[PDB]
Amino acid sequence: HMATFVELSTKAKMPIVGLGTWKSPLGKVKEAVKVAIDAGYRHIDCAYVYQNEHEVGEAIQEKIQEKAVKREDLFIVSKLWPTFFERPLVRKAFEKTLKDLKLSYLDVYLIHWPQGFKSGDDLFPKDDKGNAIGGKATFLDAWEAMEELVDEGLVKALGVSNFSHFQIEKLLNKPGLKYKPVTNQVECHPYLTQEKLIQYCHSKGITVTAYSPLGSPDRPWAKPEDPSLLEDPKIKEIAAKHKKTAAQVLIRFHIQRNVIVIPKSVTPARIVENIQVFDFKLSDEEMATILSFNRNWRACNVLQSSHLEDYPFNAEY
Ligand SMILES: NC(=O)c1ccc[n+]([C@@H]2O[C@H](COP(=O)([O-])OP(=O)(O)OC[C@H]3O[C@@H](n4cnc5c(N)ncnc54)[C@H](OP(=O)(O)O)[C@@H]3O)[C@@H](O)[C@H]2O)c1
Ligand SMILES: COc1ccc2c(C(=S)N(C)CC(=O)O)cccc2c1C(F)(F)F
Repeated sequence: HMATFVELSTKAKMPIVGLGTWKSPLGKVKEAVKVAIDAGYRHIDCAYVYQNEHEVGEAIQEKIQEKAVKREDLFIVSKLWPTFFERPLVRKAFEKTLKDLKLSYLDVYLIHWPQGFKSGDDLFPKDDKGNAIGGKATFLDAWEAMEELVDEGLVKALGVSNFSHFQIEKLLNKPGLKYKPVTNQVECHPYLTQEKLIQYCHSKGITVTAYSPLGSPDRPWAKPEDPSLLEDPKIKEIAAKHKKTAAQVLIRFHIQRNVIVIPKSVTPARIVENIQVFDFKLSDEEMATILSFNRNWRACNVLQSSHLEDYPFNAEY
């Protein structure tokens, strides 16, 4: 199935469902991407910190070599991790991502998190204790380096992730800004419906990409008492009606809000199921019901970074 597009401010077309790759093992992610491309996926969400981009790259190159897909029809997103915000490190980190992915360009390159981390060998540099150690460079510094990539044709568009509206304002207000973000990739699902942030982003011509749309049940820190979207009986009730799965309803929820969504799986049958979401529709009542489930609950609150200056989640939205 071909996912529907969401038009970006650049007029590029971003497929509304993509494949997530956080936690996808080296040993499984290459097959996951191959299965996804065969099943009609064109958008793949990647990151340097996921430490699996080289296997994603192998999958894409092989599919292009087998004439299963053309590069112009793929939509590949990656992200700049916050230990690489210093000018020279932006370029080096990008170059490693691009080399690993075996691509000539990225469709979108995101600021992964706004709050900067100390540069050095460690991906997760620690206080003592282990709250995050902050960095010298800020996301505004990083953005300027990222703009170079767009000028040089290495990236078609920039975006942000885990930004509050205040942080988007800071960016949009930056003197000498060359490129505006095309998306804000944030956690979004029926327990964190992001009404105000989505309103704000859309009002600025910025799309929203919903991460952890199934509640990230495989996040390492899940506790059995934590909210569970996939086992929510009211979600299951609405799925059963449609003869669909819970997952499919959780994905379709975003589509109907014109929000891009990136469910992760390495299980072939689930990869295929998760893009089977364009032949049913949730009713207005069903959408209103699911919207009403908001709990302000984050699977990814990253509280160890909450003392850093640009920690995003102290703002209302
Ligand atoms: N920008 C950011 O800061 C950030 C943060 C978090 C996530 N993300 C992105 O968003 C993607 C999605 O979020 P996520 O990985 O946190 O979690 P998710 O997509 O909400 O949930 C993934 C989990 O759901 C399972 N699953 C997938 N399809 C299913 C189905 N149809 N039925 C039952 N279980 C199913 C997967 O199992 P199997 O894989 O075993 O099948 C995996 O355990 C990430 O992979 C990443 O690309 C970005
Ligand atoms: C900005 O801080 C982050 C950001 C991401 C993480 C992750 C990752 S890689 N994810 C939540 C996935 C992602 O950011 O895409 C895992 C553990 C701690 C993190 C932390 C932190 F260590 F603080 F808790």
